[PDB]
Amino acid sequence: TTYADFIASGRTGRRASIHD
Amino acid sequence: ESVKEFLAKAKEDFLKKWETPSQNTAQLDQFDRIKTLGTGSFGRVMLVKHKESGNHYAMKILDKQKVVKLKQIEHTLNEKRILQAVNFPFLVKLEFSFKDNSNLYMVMEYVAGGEMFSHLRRIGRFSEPHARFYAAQIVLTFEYLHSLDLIYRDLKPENLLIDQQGYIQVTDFGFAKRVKGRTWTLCGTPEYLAPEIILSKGYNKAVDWWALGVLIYEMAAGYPPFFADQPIQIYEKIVSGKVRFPSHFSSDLKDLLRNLLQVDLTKRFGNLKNGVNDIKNHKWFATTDWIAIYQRKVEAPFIPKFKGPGDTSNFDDYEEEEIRVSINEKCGKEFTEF
Ligand SMILES: Nc1ncnc2c1ncn2[C@@H]1O[C@H](COP(=O)(O)OP(=O)(O)O)[C@@H](O)[C@H]1O
Ligand SMILES: [K+]
Ligand SMILES: [K+]
Repeated sequence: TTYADFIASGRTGRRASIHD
Repeated sequence: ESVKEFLAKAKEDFLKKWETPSQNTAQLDQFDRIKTLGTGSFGRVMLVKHKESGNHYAMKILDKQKVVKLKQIEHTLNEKRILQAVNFPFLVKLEFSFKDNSNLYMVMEYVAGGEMFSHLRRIGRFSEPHARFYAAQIVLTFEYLHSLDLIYRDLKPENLLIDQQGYIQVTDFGFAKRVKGRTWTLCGTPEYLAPEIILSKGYNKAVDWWALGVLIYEMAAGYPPFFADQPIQIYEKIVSGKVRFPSHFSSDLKDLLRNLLQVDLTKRFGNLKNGVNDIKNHKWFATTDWIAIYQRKVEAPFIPKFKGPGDTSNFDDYEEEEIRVSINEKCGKEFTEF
């Protein structure tokens, strides 16, 4: 399921801004 | 209607402050620093207590040397200049600002309910009424900000705090910018970037409306519309722009999202002839009383537990570090106006 795939991903925690 | 006169007056107030910013309204030794509440890529925010009043605040601390290293001088000046000048029910208030040899400080109201982010991950997802309540406040906030020629550029659950009444307080003006027309900086958070940012062609306030799309989706789904393990794969998906919806999303919600998560600027809601009203008048928001939301008269669907000033239980714990202040002034000229 999409949920499962999300939860197993590396980006479920707080996300940092980017600024290039 | 009364929005026009409202906004016109709002602009007058904002411009006076924008023109002559507040500076140097406190000092470090006026607070006892208690605990770290959150961090971003080069900032830390601490719960502090102001000695003479006893009030708690949230102190954002920026190491000048790190700001310079990351080429964020102008952004940082933007952040403080703008934040000190704005005034809206769903924007966090800057109570004080000051700098010392080493750091910049922005002291805000302490919003004790925690990040939307933590509640959303824990609970899983928000029902559409719950998401709608929050979205409405963001719609109004962007209407206000945009009317002042400001673009916010960093909408995400991590930067939205829940207050003691269950309403939103927007924080982190790090990428906020006063600009008439188009700009080019690649900044934001990956999941939330509009395609036109990624494709480096120049962009405008419409990117905020795109991000609102992403926020609504994430609130209601529990996961973003475009996710992956690395930013590069995220950008690929955004630029493809194919969106899929959970089985439980209403038809109304899906229709709204297709109009917000719209690559074609001539078609993106918020960016048309009718402006924000294309959003306020959309069927998904039919049950929304826009004035009552502004007035904070709507019953919040969730009200976090509070436990006495200074309670931090709605926030994750973070490793603490000493706040160094050198006897030598760093980056004095660069930050003259702070
Ligand atoms: N006014 C505040 N009240 C309570 N917590 C705050 C407040 N402002 C920020 N925070 C916490 O600190 C974190 C980082 O603040 P932020 O302004 O986003 O710094 P950064 O630019 O480094 O990401 C937020 O995600 C939130 O957890
Ligand atoms: K942030
Ligand atoms: K920031």
